[PDB]
Amino acid sequence: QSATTCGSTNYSASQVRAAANAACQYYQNDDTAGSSTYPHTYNNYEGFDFPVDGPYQEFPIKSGGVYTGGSPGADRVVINTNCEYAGAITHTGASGNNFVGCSGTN
Repeated sequence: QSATTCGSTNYSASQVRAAANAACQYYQNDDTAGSSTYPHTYNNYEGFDFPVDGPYQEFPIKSGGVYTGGSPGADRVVINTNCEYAGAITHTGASGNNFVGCSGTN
């Protein structure tokens, strides 16, 4: 949600909304405006927790900027296929694998 916290790496309602309004208007508008596989559709394999319905779209965040490192990165924000922010995920204490949820997610 607005003012989302990914373990230690906090994100303002401004950060959440910046990266979200970005893929919202860059995922399926009439372009990609991303690296390659970010923005992109949410995989399927090892489907993590997110309310609403889906499909979803990922966007790996950063501590002040959208369109940054996607694997490595850890910290990511993920929206629904319109504009509804589903929630954020992060490799904060994953050992480069085990993803945990952000802002009340697990």
